[PDB]
Formats: sequence, C-alpha cells, structure tokens
Amino acid sequence: MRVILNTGRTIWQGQAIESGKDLKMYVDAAAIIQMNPEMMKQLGIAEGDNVKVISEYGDVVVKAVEAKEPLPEGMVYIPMGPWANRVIRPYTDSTATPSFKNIPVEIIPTDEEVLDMPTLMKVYGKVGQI
Amino acid sequence: MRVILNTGRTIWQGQAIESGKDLKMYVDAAAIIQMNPEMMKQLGIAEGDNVKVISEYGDVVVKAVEAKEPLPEGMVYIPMGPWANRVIRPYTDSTATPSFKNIPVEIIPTDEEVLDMPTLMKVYGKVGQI
Amino acid sequence: AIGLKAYPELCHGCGNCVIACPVNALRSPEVAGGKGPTDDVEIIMIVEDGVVNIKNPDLCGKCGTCVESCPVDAIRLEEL
Amino acid sequence: TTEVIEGKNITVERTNRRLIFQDCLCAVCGLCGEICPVSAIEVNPTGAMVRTEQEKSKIAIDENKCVLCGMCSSICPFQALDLQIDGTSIKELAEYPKIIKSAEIDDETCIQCKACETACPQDAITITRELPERKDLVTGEIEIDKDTCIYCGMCEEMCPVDAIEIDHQTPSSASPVVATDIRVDEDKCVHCGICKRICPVDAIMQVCRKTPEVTGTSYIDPELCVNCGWCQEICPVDAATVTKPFEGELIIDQDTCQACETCVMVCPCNVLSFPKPEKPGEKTTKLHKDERFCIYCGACERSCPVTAITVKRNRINTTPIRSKAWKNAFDSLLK
Amino acid sequence: CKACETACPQDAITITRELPERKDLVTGEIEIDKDTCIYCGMCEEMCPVDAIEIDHQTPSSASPVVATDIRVDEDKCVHCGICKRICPVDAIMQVCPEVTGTSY
Amino acid sequence: MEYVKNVVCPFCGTLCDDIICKVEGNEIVGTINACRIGHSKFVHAEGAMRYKKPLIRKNGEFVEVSYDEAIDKAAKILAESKRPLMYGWSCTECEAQAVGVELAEEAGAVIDNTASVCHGPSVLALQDVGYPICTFGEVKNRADVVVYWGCNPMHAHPRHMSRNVFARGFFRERGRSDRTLIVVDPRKTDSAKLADIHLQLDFDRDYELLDAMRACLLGHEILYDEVAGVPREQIEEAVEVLKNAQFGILFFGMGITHSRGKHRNIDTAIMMVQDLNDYAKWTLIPMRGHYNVTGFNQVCTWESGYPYCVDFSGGEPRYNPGETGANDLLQNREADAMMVIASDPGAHFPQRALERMAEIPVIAIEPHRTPTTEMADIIIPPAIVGMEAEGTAYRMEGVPIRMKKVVDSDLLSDREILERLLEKVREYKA
Amino acid sequence: GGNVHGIYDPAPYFDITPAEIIKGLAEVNEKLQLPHSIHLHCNDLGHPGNYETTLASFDVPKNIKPNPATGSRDTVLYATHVQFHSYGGTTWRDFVSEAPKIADYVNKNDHIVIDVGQITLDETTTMTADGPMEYDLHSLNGLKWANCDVELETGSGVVPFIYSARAPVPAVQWAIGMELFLLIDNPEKV
Ligand SMILES: Nc1nc2c(c(=O)[nH]1)N[C@H]1C(S)=C(S)[C@@H](COP(=O)(O)OP(=O)(O)OC[C@H]3O[C@@H](n4cnc5c(=O)[nH]c(N)nc54)[C@H](O)[C@@H]3O)O[C@H]1N2
Ligand SMILES: Nc1nc2c(c(=O)[nH]1)N[C@H]1C(S)=C(S)[C@@H](COP(=O)(O)OP(=O)(O)OC[C@H]3O[C@@H](n4cnc5c(=O)[nH]c(N)nc54)[C@H](O)[C@@H]3O)O[C@H]1N2
Ligand code: SF4
Ligand code: SF4
Ligand code: SF4
Ligand code: SF4
Ligand code: SF4
Ligand code: SF4
Ligand code: SF4
Ligand code: SF4
Ligand code: SF4
Ligand code: SF4
Ligand code: SF4
Ligand code: SF4
Ligand code: SF4
Ligand code: SF4
Ligand SMILES: [K+]
Ligand SMILES: [K+]
Ligand SMILES: [K+]
Ligand SMILES: [K+]
Ligand SMILES: [K+]
Ligand SMILES: [K+]
Ligand SMILES: [K+]
Ligand SMILES: [K+]
Ligand SMILES: [K+]
Ligand SMILES: [K+]
Ligand SMILES: [K+]
Ligand SMILES: [Mg+2]
Ligand code: NA
Ligand SMILES: [S]
Ligand SMILES: [W+6]
Ligand SMILES: [Zn+2]
Repeated sequence: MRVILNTGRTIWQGQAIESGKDLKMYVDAAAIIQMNPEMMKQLGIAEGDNVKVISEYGDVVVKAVEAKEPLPEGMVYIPMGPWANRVIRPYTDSTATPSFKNIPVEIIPTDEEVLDMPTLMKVYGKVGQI
Repeated sequence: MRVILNTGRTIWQGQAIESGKDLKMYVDAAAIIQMNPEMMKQLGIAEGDNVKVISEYGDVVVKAVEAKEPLPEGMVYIPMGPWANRVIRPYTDSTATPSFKNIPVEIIPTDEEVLDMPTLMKVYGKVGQI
Repeated sequence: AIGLKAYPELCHGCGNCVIACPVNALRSPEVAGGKGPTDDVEIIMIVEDGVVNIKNPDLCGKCGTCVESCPVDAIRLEEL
Repeated sequence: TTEVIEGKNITVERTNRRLIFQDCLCAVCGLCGEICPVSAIEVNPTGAMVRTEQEKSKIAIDENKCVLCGMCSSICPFQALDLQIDGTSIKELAEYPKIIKSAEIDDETCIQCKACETACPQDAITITRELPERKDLVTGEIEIDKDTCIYCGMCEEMCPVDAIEIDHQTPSSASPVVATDIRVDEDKCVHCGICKRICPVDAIMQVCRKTPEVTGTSYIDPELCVNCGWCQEICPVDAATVTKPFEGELIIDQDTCQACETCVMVCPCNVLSFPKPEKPGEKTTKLHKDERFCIYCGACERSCPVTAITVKRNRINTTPIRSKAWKNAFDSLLK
Repeated sequence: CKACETACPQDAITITRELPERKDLVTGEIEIDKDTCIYCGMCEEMCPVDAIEIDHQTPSSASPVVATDIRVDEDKCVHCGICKRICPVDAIMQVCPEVTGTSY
Repeated sequence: MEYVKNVVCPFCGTLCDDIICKVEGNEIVGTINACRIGHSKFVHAEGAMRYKKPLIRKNGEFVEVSYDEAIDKAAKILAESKRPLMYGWSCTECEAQAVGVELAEEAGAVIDNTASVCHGPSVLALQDVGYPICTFGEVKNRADVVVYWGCNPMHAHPRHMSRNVFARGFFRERGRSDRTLIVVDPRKTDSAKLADIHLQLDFDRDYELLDAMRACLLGHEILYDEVAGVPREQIEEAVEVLKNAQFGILFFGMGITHSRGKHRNIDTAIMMVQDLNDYAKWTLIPMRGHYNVTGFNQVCTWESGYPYCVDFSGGEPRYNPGETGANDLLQNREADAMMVIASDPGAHFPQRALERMAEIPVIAIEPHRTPTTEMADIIIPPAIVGMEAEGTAYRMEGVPIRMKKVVDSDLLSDREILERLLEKVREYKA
Repeated sequence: GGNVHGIYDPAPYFDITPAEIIKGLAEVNEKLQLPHSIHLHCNDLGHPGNYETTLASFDVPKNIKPNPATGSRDTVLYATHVQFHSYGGTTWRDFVSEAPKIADYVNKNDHIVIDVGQITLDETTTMTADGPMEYDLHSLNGLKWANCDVELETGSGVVPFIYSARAPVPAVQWAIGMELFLLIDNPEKV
C-alpha cells in the first residue's frame, strides 16, 4: 500500500546512538516502522512482523511497531538512521538540505530479515581507497 | 470494523432464485457483501476477497464486491437469502415481521471459504422427524 | 458512424427504453401507453428473452431519449 | 491543405487561408454541411451530440475536399466556423457576403433590472449594478450604556442582523462577571429599534433621524449571441433591440410528436416548451412554440426521429449577392 | 437575565425565558404593487432579514417571464424601510409584551 | 415454434399480462416482453433440479415415494399436531389458497402467508388508520407526482416504472416529462438515479421525517433544523411539491416495513396521504411482492374475516400478529409441525426461526431444490401456476387476473395435492 | 379530489351533466329490454337540503317507457336508500326531515319504486361507490378511511360509523326512514 513516510527522533533512538550504534539496541530502536493499529489491520500484520519499504530512491526491511504517538491517517514513522536513509528523498532543491520528511513510499509485509548495522552498510559497496 | 447491514433485492439475486437456488449462480448473487470502494480501502481488501460478518445473532462468510448502487458512509449490503439471514435481527417487536434491515454488524477480512447452499444449511443441524 | 448499441449482459429487461422511444411509441399504441407489443409491429427494439434486443436499427434517429431512460447504461449511442 | 486537431476543435489550413471550428459554440444545426458546394462537411446526429456523452467533434471536415471558400463560416448562425484570409476574418472583408443581424442595449434607457441576463438562452449578456452599502439606506444613532447593561443577552438574541456582540465568560473570583464587554456594529445596524424595546433596564439609546443612484453597465458577447430576441421582448423599458439573420416558419404536427423532449433540449433559442395544465383535467398543447424567439436554424427538425417538426426558410438577410456560386448556395437553403 | 445560571459553579440552576415574537417589537404597514414591480430583485437582495421572496424562474415560450410572484413575510419584516428606498419604480409603500420564564 | 400471447407473469406483484411465451413442443424455450426475472421463471436453467417424484427423508438420505405415500405421511403429521403452522401460499393460485383455509380449519392450525415477513406491517397500519388507494390505470392516466418510498422497482418490480411512469396516459400524454419522480431511500439505487428528487435520508428515521412533513402540512413549525439528515428548508419544499400535485401516488416497500417502527412507519405515511387530500388528490399503493401474496390475504379475509396470522385452534377464527404469525410461532417454539407451500422460509426466515425448523416435522409442497427442501422431511412436487396450471391471482392494487396454463405437466396441481391432503386429515381426525 | 353539486354540474373534461347520464342510461336500459330498471343512488347524498336535488332526479327519466323482455316490471326508475336523500334545512344545526314531501311524490307518481335504507342505530360500516361522500364522512368523524379509484370506471370508499339513538342527527335519520315506510300508501312502491 501507498503511505507517507515521516522520520525523526525518538528518546529510544537517542539512548541507542549514545550507548552504541554497533549494539543490538540501535537495530531495535531505529530499524523500525511505527504505524497506527488500524494500518496494521489493513496490512494483516502484528507488532514484530517485518515490512518491506520501497520508494523511488531505494528499499529497506524494518520491524513493525504500534505507534505510541498517534499518526494522521496514511502516515508512518521510521526513526532517523541508516534504515530510514535508504528510502527518503536525497534532493536538496539547491539548499544543501535533503528531504528527510514526508516522502511517498510503498509498504508490504515480508518474511525477509532486518539487516544489522554492518550488513546494511555493505549495500553501498565501499571500495578501499589507500 | 463496525458497520450497518442493509439487505434486500438485486435483479441478479432475482434471476438466480428463479434459475435455481441449488446452482453456483445463487452463491455468486446472494453470498456477497456490497461495499463502497472507500470502505474496501479502509479494510485493506479487494473485490473477490472474503469477509467474516458477525452480529449478536450469528455469523457468516461472504464475498466482497464493489457496490454499483452507492451506499451511505458506514453501510454495507448483503442480498436477501440464507447468508444474510444468518446475521440479521430475528425479533419481531410483537408484529410477526423480523428486522431484516439496518442491523449493526462487525466485519473483518478472512481466508475462510464461502459455504455453498447445502453446506450452509447444515449449521442448523436438521434431525429427521419420521 | 454513431449508432444504437445494446449491452444485454447489463440489461434488466425493465422496458424503459422501449416505451420512451418516440419511434416505437408512434408505431405501436400499446408501447406508447407503457405495454410491451402484443399486435405484430416493426419497432426499433424490444425486450426479448429478458433483455433489450435491437430489431430495426435503420429506424433510429439517434436522439438519445432511450439513453436518458436507462439507469444501468445497457443501451448507448456510440461509434459502431 | 492540412488539418490540426486541438481536442474537439478542427483547423483546416492552406498556404494564406485558415478555417477554424470551435466545438463548444456549435449547435449541430447542420447548415454548414448543407451549404458546402463540394460536400466536405459531415455533421453528427443533433440529438446524440446534445443529449449524450460523445468523444467525437460535432462535425468532420474533409481536407481533401475543402477549398477554403468560406460559405460555411458565413452561414453559421452560432459563430462556430471562422475563415481567416492572411490573418483577417471574412466578417471584416466586404467582398464576402455577410448576414445582417444585431443585438444592443441602450445604456441611457436601461434600469439594470437583470431580466435580459436571466432570459438570455446563451448566457451572452452581463448586466452589472452597484447597489449602495446598507448603512447608506438607513439613518440613526445607537449607543449602549455599558455601566447600566446587566448582560442579560436579550438584545444580542433578538437583533435581526446580528449587529450586537457580547464577550461572554464563565466568572472567576478574580473576574466575578458573566461578560466583559458589549458592542454594536454600526455598519450592520438597520435601526429597527428592537434592542432598545427588549432591554429590561433601558441601557440602549437608539433614535431614527436622499438615496444614491444605482449605476451599472451592460455587455452583449457577440460570439455567444444568436440574435433570438429574448432580451428585446423581456425588457420592461424597451432598452434592448435585436435584428435576426433569417425569416421563415415552423410547422409542428402535434399527433406525430411523441413528446420525447429532444427538440426542446436541442433548441438554442428556447423557442419550444411543454406547457403544464393549470387545473386538473385540463389539456394543453403537446409541443408549444413562440416564433418571436426563432432564428430558423433547423436544429429541432434535424433532431426529431419522427419528423414531427419542420422548418421553412423564406429569406437570408444580406445585401444582393454578387457571386453566382454564393447566390446559388444561399438560395439552396431556402424552402 | 440568566446571570445566576452562568455563575453557578455546580450547574444547579435552570433559568428559562419566553421572548416576545419579533413582530410585536416593531410597528408598521408594508405593501408591494405587483403590477408596477418589474422583478429586478433589488429589494429581495437588500432586505436585511430575507422577508421578501420572489418566485424566480427561467422563462419558457409558454411562460415568458423571469418571475411569477413577489411576497413580503410580515412576521419577519422589521420596518427598516430599505426596500422602498432601493425600488427603481416605487412599487413598495412602507411606513412606521413582558418577558415570562421559570427559575429553578 | 408457437407464440402464446397475453400470458400472465407468475413472479412479482406488477402481474404483467402482456407476456409472449415461445413454445417448442411442450417446453417454454423463451419469452417476449418479460423482464430478466420473469423470463428466468418461465425458462428452465440447465442443471437446476426440478423434482419428478415426491420424496421422504430417512436419515440424511431421501427415498422416492408415490403421491399416496407422501400425502398419507403429511396428513398423519397434521392430524396428530397440537399447534400446526401452514405457511407460504403467495406463489400459488386462489383456489389452492381456499383449500388451504378449509384444511387449516380441519387441523385446528394457524394459517399464514408471506405478508408476515413483508407488507404485514402495512396490513396492521391500514387496520388502524385506513387505505386510500387506486388502480394502475389511474396512475398512468392522471399522476403528475410519483413517489417510490423505500422500494427499488428497477431491481424488484422491473417493468413497474415503464408501465406507470414512462407510459403516456390520457391526461399525461407526454409520459415521463409530465411527472415529478421522487425516490426516498438511504442508498443511491438504480431507481433513485432516474428521480427528479432523491431524498437520501438517514436509515431508520422515516418516521421522524414523516412527522416533520405532516406537522409542516398542517401549518406548524418543524421543531429541529435537520430531520433524518434532511434540512428544515428542504422538508418544507418537498411538502410544497406534494401539495401542488394534480394527482399524486405514493408507492412504498420494504425500506419502511422492515426498518425501525415497522407498521408505525406505514401508519404515518397513510395519514400524511389522507391529510394531503385537503390540498391535492393523493393515494397510495403498497408494492406487494409475490404475484399472488395479495390473493391469499383477499381469500383468507373473505372466508374467515382476517387476512393473515389466522388461528383456528379454538374453532372460531382468532387473529393476533405478534402471537400468531409464522416467525412468532417458530421463534417462541409454539409450533410442533410446519407445512410449507409455494414459499422458501429456509432461505428467507432469520436464523432463530430456522433453529426451530431443524427440530420439528417439515412438509414442503415445492417444485425445486431450495434451503427449505434441505430442511424438509417430506417433499411433494406440483405443476407450476402460470406455466402448467391456471387460477386467479391478484395484482398489488387488488386487480384480479386469471393465470394461464401454457404447457402440460404430469405432476398434480397444488389444488389437487391440498384436496387429497384435506380428505386424509379428515380420515385421521375421525 | 372534487365532486359535483346538483344534477346540472358536469365533471371535469367529460362535460356531461348528471341529468344527461341518468336520462341516457334509462333510455339504454329500455332499448336493451333489461329485466330491472336503472338503479339510482342520487347526487348530494347525506347533505341538509338535498331533498330538492332528489325530487329533480326522480323527474329526469319520467318520460321513458319501460319495456322489459322478461318479467312484469312496470316502472322506469328504482331509487335506492331514499332516507339519505330526504333531508331539509341548510346545515346540521337547522336540519329537518323532508320525508313527507318525498312520500307525497312517490304516492302521486307511477314510474318509481324506492327502497328506504333504514337506520338500525348500531355501530356499523359505510361502504359505497360514492368516493367523495366517504371522504367527507371521514372528515366529519375522523375515523379510518379506505378508498379505491378504479381506472375509467368508478370509485369507492369505506368508513366506520356509529349511529347512536342518543345523538340528534341519527335520531332524525331513524325517524325519516320510518316516515318513508309509513307515509307511502302502497307497499307495491317500497
Ligand atoms: N429481484 C427480486 N425481485 C423481487 C423479489 C426477489 O426475491 N428478488 N421478491 C419480491 C418481494 S416478495 C418483495 S416484498 C419485493 C420487495 O421490493 P422492495 O420493496 O423494493 O424491497 P427491498 O429491495 O428489500 O428494499 C427496498 C429498499 O429499501 C431500502 N431501505 C433500507 N432501509 C431503509 C430505510 O430505513 N428507509 C428507507 N426509505 N428505505 C430503506 C433499501 O436500500 C432498498 O433499496 O420484491 C419482489 N421482487
Ligand atoms: N434478509 C432478508 N430476508 C428476507 C427479505 C429481505 O428483504 N431481506 N424479504 C422477505 C420477504 S418481503 C419475503 S416475501 C421473503 C421471500 O418470500 P419466499 O416465498 O421465501 O420467496 P421465494 O424464494 O421466491 O419462494 C417461492 C417458492 O415458490 C416456489 N414456487 C413457484 N411457483 C410455484 C407454484 O406454482 N406452486 C408451488 N407450490 N410452489 C411454487 C418456488 O420454487 C420458490 O421456491 O423473503 C423475506 N426474507
Ligand atoms: S437497456 Fe436499460 S432501459 Fe432498456 S430494458 Fe435494458 S435496463 Fe431497461
Ligand atoms: S436513439 Fe431515439 S430513436 Fe433511437 S432508439 Fe433511442 S429513443 Fe428511439
Ligand atoms: S453551421 Fe450549425 S452545425 Fe455547422 S458549425 Fe455552425 S452551428 Fe455547427
Ligand atoms: S470552406 Fe467552403 S469548402 Fe471548405 S467546408 Fe466550408 S464551405 Fe465547404
Ligand atoms: S431587461 Fe432592459 S432594463 Fe433590464 S437590464 Fe436588460 S436592458 Fe436593462
Ligand atoms: S438587553 Fe440591555 S441589559 Fe440585556 S444585554 Fe442588551 S443592553 Fe445589556
Ligand atoms: S437597532 Fe435593530 S438592527 Fe440595530 S442593533 Fe438594535 S436590534 Fe440590531
Ligand atoms: S438576442 Fe438572444 S442570444 Fe443575443 S443577447 Fe438577446 S437574448 Fe441573448
Ligand atoms: S417534435 Fe419530435 S423531437 Fe420534439 S418532442 Fe415531439 S417527438 Fe420529440
Ligand atoms: S425552434 Fe427555431 S431556433 Fe429553435 S432549434 Fe428549431 S429552428 Fe432553431
Ligand atoms: S435570579 Fe433572576 S434576575 Fe437574578 S441573576 Fe438569576 S435570572 Fe437574573
Ligand atoms: S425592487 Fe421594486 S421592482 Fe425590483 S423587485 Fe422589488 S418591488 Fe419589484
Ligand atoms: S422594511 Fe426592511 S425588513 Fe421589511 S421588507 Fe423592507 S427591507 Fe425587509
Ligand atoms: S415486472 Fe414482475 S410481473 Fe412483470 S415481467 Fe417482470 S417479474 Fe414478471
Ligand atoms: K438483434
Ligand atoms: K444512461
Ligand atoms: K441566462
Ligand atoms: K440575533
Ligand atoms: K426597554
Ligand atoms: K419589451
Ligand atoms: K429528423
Ligand atoms: K454555571
Ligand atoms: K437579502
Ligand atoms: K426457471
Ligand atoms: K307502474
Ligand atoms: Mg375512476
Ligand atoms: Na492509519
Ligand atoms: S410478499
Ligand atoms: W415479500
Ligand atoms: Zn348507494
């Protein structure tokens, strides 16, 4: 289904970045998609089920969680981090600042696993430069 | 989802009762739930998907179809027949006439199958009397 | 060119188009007064085997009266 | 000779001559098809094009046959066909026969009643009028003694124009009052005296103590106007004058008509109607006409599937036609 | 006056009142000459209380008029005199109970 | 191929009598003029079961028996029952219905027709406040205002609008153009799509809307700004359209008989129609369902004095809808046996009534396989009225028209089956 | 929704008076040599002062000669329930019996047989093919009203009615019928 992706802070994502972006708690805080219970019923999913998020700019697998901060109808929330930044709009409109918030995306349930932090970064294929 | 169930005639249900209530065309005309496209979008279903309908009086599985005769917001329509009569209000208010129209019901998507005419009637458990 | 076209699979056989048509009404007093024809007549269309059936398409003036009388879009005026 | 399609509009151009067809102005009368000396035009059915949804244009112009003579542009009573020679329309070139017709409003006589704007069947008229502000049609003075006022709210409720406003509030120990202010909007007040009479403590002082001219303008759109004469007939002061393109006659056979309403809907001049009986059991004319509004375009006759209505055309108003080809074409439309 | 009803912190008070009818708080006479009226609609537009009603219509060949009647609702009229002053043909002639209730 | 003209359609209360049947041999293979529904009744659908012989249930299996054996077992059930229910009747002819009334007297039964699930609330209303009606020809020839209130004729009485609205009449020679068509329904039905005025009111609030219309008609103010989702100004305008009619007709259906208030919705509509006669000529016609539901209530009334829910347990007839109706007797578990004729309560009664049908002997006088035959102990197949058997039927406004026998059947008519059943019940009672 | 008042008032469109219908149908009856005569329920039923309309109606077919093929009828007019057609006065307040004038006409004329339509003083039901009279009765007593207008042919109405002995109008109505039976000399006319 087509939804609007909003991204930003959570206190839990804050605690995780300061504890360690190499820990399991960062995957648990930032590789997630918050949604209203009504949207979870439309998709036929439950908390803890994985979701494939696709935009014009990329793709990512994140874990569904029920939103404790209610969303307007048709909006979802992925906390800021490398999972969110696989799919948001990179273009700056000649300002230097990308479009991190309110991007149209396609979401469907998936049996694929969420990628941990080092594995997710391998999608970019870093080539050693020295 | 909580909705209002209305029931009655369709020209297709009329053609089917006169052709044969033992034919597949009767299941296709009367074991259905007509809904506005906006309600199908809210539930996360498409035409041809099955719906479990539960009231205070009973339960039934019917096939969702888009309404060609638009409904007011929050109303659904099951054509008259034994599928509709599993869930409408039996009480006559001391008039002899049951409440066949405008009953509150709960509707959810289901993977269960629609029951054909002889199989649906087995829910009543007829015991031979001779 | 533009002409009369039936979609019998959408038709209820209600007879609104048959009665509304001024050509049919002029040719059959029974049709003019809302009945299906009993006397043998040559009209544009009739309800036969439960659905609209075009019999004499050359008599149609493509006025659009039948089209306004059908709520299910089972009789139309279009490029044939 | 080529052709350019812009939605439903058609352009036939040769290199300079350019014929433009505007689908939105076409009444589907069929006259362009009848006049064309090389039969380059085919007009779709009148009733179908008016009463149903169609993707096609109302007419089709064959490029291989059209010679850009301009006869179709000249005869069109609806300004839907325009032939341009080196950028100028044939209506501005005296060598091309032109149909004599007009429609005007005398602004000195006009009283801006707007009846012609309502009656015009093609919405071609715009009548503007400047009414004075309401405060300039009433005279008086009003004031509320706020110390005497007990904020009962009766003036606010009864005021017929909602000119009175009270700033209501729930009292508190710091502000032990049910309201903090009351105001009259003097631009809304009509000095009816209701508020001063309902006030239970006589807190309101209201006293009643040459009206400006209603100015306006008129405008007739020459592209939309079809010279039906409805404005001339409806005007109560005879300020509107109209001259028609053709003269003729309408003949209706009431027994052949089956009252399908096609001609009534098709007529661009609102000539035809279905009168309602005044009393139960009375009978009326099945199809009623008023030829004061008819332009003899022929659309009604063309639309009727039972041919119950026919149009006779006795004259096409022009000065004497010099060209024999044009004279013969115009004469063929008389019947 | 209802001030006690508003002020009561426990919402224990009910104050009702029957206001006089609007017509009993104004005095005048009003009449439209329908033969002189040209149905310009200026009185209907300007009337501050919508007391004037015109039966507007699209003309037809059987009824070649823009309206069939004009009426003043005397129960709504507040005798402001706006209509008589705007009329362009002078078709309009216009010239100029205690509060009960319950307390509980 | 032969063409049989002036045939009467045995389906809805419109009771069209201009049907043409296409007959090849002894089989109706097609029609002319009948709508999609009427045509479906006349022609046989490939694969549909048409019983050739009576059947009796043994365990979950059925065994073919003769008419003698089936009628004898049915008679024994009726004779030994203390509260037998004899239900249906609306899809058979008046002579068979009259034998039914005599059989209900003999068995001390309750006799009831489909009116108890249909226009029975209209019958309760007309008994309290009246019945101002006319025949179809008066609508065709005079009506300038036509109202369809809580009925969808395009789907349920398919030729009704073409016969009464689009028809050109004596004083309405322009047909559709001489009439203001009003439809009152919470849905945008295919009938509402043709209307000049569609009052798309809130469901279950017809009674409230009608109260506002009646108060307005009698010169009073409407208390609320909106009633049943219709603004005050639009209610006042609808009332003016009704008051300005030269001849108005109010057609009504299941939208007001089945919904909240039932008979009281009809009662208030009837009283509005009556009071409208001080301003304009007004009448009403209930959109009676089956082609002969009307005939049962006529026959039952003229023979007993009461139209439906008639109890003969005490010898003298007694009438109490809410106590003696089919759904009351089944849902309150009072009936100890049920005979069904020319009806399908298996398909069309609520679940609570079906639960009782599962526990008591059920006799079905029925030609085809249905949910009722799935719940039956005895099935007796008849020749079909209007195709294979003749007799009177009554149209929705009471016009009697004789049904025709178009083709021959080796099966007994309903009338013949009921006469044999009456003789056997008399024998068992003795 | 209307009615006719007296025998010279036509219905809308048809433009034929009640007097012309009565006279024409009496002539049809004797041209067909029918066993019984025309059987007439007069215009203006149940209204104070209707006795003048009744006497005028009785004279309408008097110059038509009876000619039955079967039986021995020798009268051209049969007037039914004449009690309801024998009322004097102008309103229900000054209502009086005019049965002696009606009985005097029957005694002196040889072309008429009547039936009385005697009030029994019961709670009963009215039912006639006089549609507007039935609506008017419902408008007076407020009781349940049924109606049926039959296309090209006739009309009808039904209303319950209580004739109480203690009420003034039913008491006079009972007396009228008794006067008709008792003041008509020859029972061969009743
Ligand atoms: N196709 C077909 N035709 C038949 C039959 C059949 O089984 N099939 N059976 C026949 C029988 S027995 C009968 S009684 C007739 C019945 O024919 P109708 O009286 O037309 O019956 P329904 O289609 O049940 O319902 C009519 C309308 O009531 C509306 N409605 C629902 N609730 C309300 C409400 O609160 N207010 C109002 N105003 N309307 C409401 C519904 O939306 C519906 O469109 O059809 C007859 N014809
Ligand atoms: N949910 C819901 N339920 C409803 C309704 C609704 O609107 N909603 N509507 C109700 C109403 S108004 C009604 S009337 C009922 C429908 O009323 P039913 O009587 O249940 O309708 P049918 O299914 O048409 O049943 C008629 C039966 O008669 C048989 N038959 C036909 N011709 C003959 C004959 O000549 N002789 C005999 N013996 N049998 C014959 C047919 O095969 C058919 O099985 O449904 C009611 N149930
Ligand atoms: S085409 Fe439309 S109007 Fe004509 S019979 Fe079929 S459904 Fe009725
Ligand atoms: S288009 Fe006009 S003429 Fe042709 S069938 Fe329809 S109504 Fe009749
Ligand atoms: S002449 Fe008639 S048909 Fe041809 S363009 Fe002008 S309006 Fe259209
Ligand atoms: S310009 Fe001359 S040739 Fe071309 S279409 Fe018009 S009339 Fe025919
Ligand atoms: S109708 Fe006459 S006065 Fe009124 S606006 Fe038009 S031209 Fe002016
Ligand atoms: S009516 Fe008088 S006291 Fe009451 S609010 Fe108005 S001015 Fe104040
Ligand atoms: S004078 Fe009349 S219009 Fe002005 S404030 Fe008082 S009540 Fe309102
Ligand atoms: S002549 Fe006819 S079309 Fe032209 S402005 Fe007057 S009313 Fe309008
Ligand atoms: S004249 Fe022809 S088009 Fe006009 S209403 Fe009569 S039949 Fe229809
Ligand atoms: S009535 Fe006159 S103006 Fe109207 S369509 Fe016919 S010819 Fe053209
Ligand atoms: S007691 Fe009466 S006057 Fe005093 S505050 Fe309450 S409502 Fe006003
Ligand atoms: S202002 Fe004068 S002319 Fe205009 S509508 Fe009112 S009364 Fe009539
Ligand atoms: S006096 Fe004032 S309120 Fe009365 S009608 Fe004229 S304008 Fe309207
Ligand atoms: S409308 Fe009813 S009676 Fe007429 S053909 Fe169709 S089903 Fe048969
Ligand atoms: K064909
Ligand atoms: K259509
Ligand atoms: K206009
Ligand atoms: K106010
Ligand atoms: K005061
Ligand atoms: K003028
Ligand atoms: K034509
Ligand atoms: K308070
Ligand atoms: K105004
Ligand atoms: K069949
Ligand atoms: K004699
Ligand atoms: Mg009649
Ligand atoms: Na949501
Ligand atoms: S029914
Ligand atoms: W029914
Ligand atoms: Zn009588």
